[PDB]
Amino acid sequence: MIREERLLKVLRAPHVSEKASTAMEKSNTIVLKVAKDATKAEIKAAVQKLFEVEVEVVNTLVVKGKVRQMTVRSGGRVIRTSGRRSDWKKAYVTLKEGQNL
Amino acid sequence: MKRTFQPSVLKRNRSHGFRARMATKNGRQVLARRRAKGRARLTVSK
Amino acid sequence: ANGEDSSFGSFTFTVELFSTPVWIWWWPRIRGP
RNA sequence: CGAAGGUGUGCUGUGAGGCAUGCUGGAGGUAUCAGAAGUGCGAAUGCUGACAUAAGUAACGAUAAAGCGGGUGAAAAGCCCGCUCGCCGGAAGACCAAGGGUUCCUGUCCAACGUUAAUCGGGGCAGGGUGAGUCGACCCCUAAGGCGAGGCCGAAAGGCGUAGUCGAUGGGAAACAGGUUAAUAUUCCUGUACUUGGUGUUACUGCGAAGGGGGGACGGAGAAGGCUAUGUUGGCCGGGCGACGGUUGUCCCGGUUUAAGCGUGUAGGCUGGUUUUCCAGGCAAAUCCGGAAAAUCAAGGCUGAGGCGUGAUGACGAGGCACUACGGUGCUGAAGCAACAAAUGCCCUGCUUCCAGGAAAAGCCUCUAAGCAUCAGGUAACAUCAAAUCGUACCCCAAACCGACACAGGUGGUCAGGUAGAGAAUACCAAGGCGCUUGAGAGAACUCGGGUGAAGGAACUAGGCAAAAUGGUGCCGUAACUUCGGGAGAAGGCACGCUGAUAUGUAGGUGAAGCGACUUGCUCGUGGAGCUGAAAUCAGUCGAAGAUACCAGCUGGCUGCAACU
RNA sequence: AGGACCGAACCGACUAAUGUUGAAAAAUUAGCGGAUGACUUGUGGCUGGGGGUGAAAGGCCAAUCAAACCGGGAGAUAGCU
RNA sequence: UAAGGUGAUAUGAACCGUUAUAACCGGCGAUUUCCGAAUGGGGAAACCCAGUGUGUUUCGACACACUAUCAUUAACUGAAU
Repeated sequence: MIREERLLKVLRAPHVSEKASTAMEKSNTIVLKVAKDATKAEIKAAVQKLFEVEVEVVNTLVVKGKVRQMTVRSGGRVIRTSGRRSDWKKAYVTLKEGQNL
Repeated sequence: MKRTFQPSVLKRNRSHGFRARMATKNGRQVLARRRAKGRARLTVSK
Repeated sequence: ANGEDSSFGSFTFTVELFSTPVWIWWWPRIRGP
């Protein structure tokens, strides 16, 4: 069985978008950001425990980060820097009949 | 016309990859030289 | 109201220059053989 | 209260040079006499940076093509909307693999990038977007090959290789149809399914291998036959009655779709079946495989498209009825059949034939050994749970890949609609997608790509180079020579359109009802409705011309060389 | 039946023209040859430099080949410019 | 050692501290993902797949430890014989 500390780790944030809002209002589906190494069983247990709702099924995907470019000044001189935003995991959690936040 | 570079990731890794460099002592010497130079990318492995 | 971008993530344009030697045929050019 | 450096002026020495001070500059510089040198530049097709010239010249990258109206805007040939025009259509459409890596969708901006402008963009910035038990990877299995405990070799490094372990481009389980987003869908939703495994309950029970045997499991070519995808026409349903003569009809336009699964098991293909006894074989043993006898029935079994039923009183559906921000959203919804023609797709890993004689291993089925014995295990039914992880956006014959470029090049797989046509050639079209990111004029020489030419017709030229010409199908006819196959489409001729009749559509193809049988339905025989449909002959008829376009052999004679592909 | 015939895909490359600071560091256009085979093609693998591979041309071995490329001996040597 | 701090970018925000347990500096500890000799097997570095124990369990499962090769030594057992 999954320990409670793991469950308190795996849930990162609710994900806000019009796709997420439409999913909630159509299919009773909750979209979250989760830890990149969280399995579907872990997400199911975490939602069922920390949110006190009953979960039907979890769908997950990994989002690759984009390249972001911005400048940093280093000793009276602006230099252009480039780097990639970190990947993250998105969970589509379908609720049986409960209401969430 | 067909040009010389005809990419293929599998062939690239099997020829010049990290595990291919580590398999022989000459390839291990290639890696040591690149570490001594301070190369940001040791191999084609990505 | 619109604001100012002030980014120009393509402002610095790196410029180079390189060429290639060209084969020429000289055989009828010849005043000899 | 103005150093070095920069820039002028004056003076001065034979010269390298020196001194003074106006401006600029804003903090360093150094008499003299010695000392040390990275100590002096015009050249080295010297090296680096900057800037000229040609010159506002060549060019702006396929000759598929554009014209107007409206919109937005500072500004419109290029953006958006509309109407026309043109181009591709076995591709210039659609879907992928490889490769790429956010290029995808929305909002904003126009510096730079875009061979012009740009309000636009594969550009900048911000936000969003990739949902799987069944698709793919991972995973089980192995090929070529790689690595390789021990091992065998080798001055060292190391080489080869056994047990083994990796390695797909190959073999191993299972999902379809509708709907939906600005951007994902066999992944979400709706409906209807399926597979494998674990664990329990019940019932019946011999189970049990790194071992044996089956199976998986395999070439080329050719020829049917049976089908389907798909198409055409008719019927049906809905709509229409014509900007110019006619159009209530052998009239016009559109639609007539529906899957996995489950049930049935037929066109076809293969094979005799079932018992009993025995054993020098399958490294051991076996009830399995192989072999040998005997009896008795060949009337059994495997395999297999398609059709049919159900799935489905559901979904979809022309079009209407509404709202609207005129984007688009919402509601309802007719008919939804038949005949003919059909593949290169399926039956087919089949069948026939040939020689060059056509992977492996696992999953799977089966047999026992050691072993386990009222256990454990196996079989079936039911219940329940589990099917993780990674990929999924977008381009993908290309402006996202390989070519330094938004480059006339290269790049494997799949799908393939109509009319002509042998055809995947070719012409014109559909669905779909585009007009190729500089335009506007002019209408010189010359260059490029083409059209046509009096008379002549190879006189051209190294040479008929290039061009012109020939070109289809059927029939008649066809020499030398020959290795007897050839030569040969030798050469050379003739007939080709349309209309009517034979025959209101023929020969042929398909084939319904009706009827007869049977072993009684996915049956057989007969019958001929309906549909489709060449070719020929006779008669007529128009044009200069009937293989009318595109498409599509020039022919003959004598010789050298090499047999030939 | 066929290293059979005509001819698309596909694989080549005989002739001409254009192009030659190209649309292209070998192409385009019009013709041309093979097109069931000694064929062609995807994906992997193996052979390494006096070595490989070669239906043989000193062909090809990353736009490089009578001895690849990279680094080193190395500031080789240069009675020559 | 301290009246200032929360590294640069850095402004800001929300805060910490002012004799002494804010920050900073030094000694000693703790934690120390994954890859890499990489060592449980494999592999195209940063990934895929396990076996055996111990413990836990809400029966879904979960946590931890160990498991490379070679050399030497020891114990056990043990072919042709």
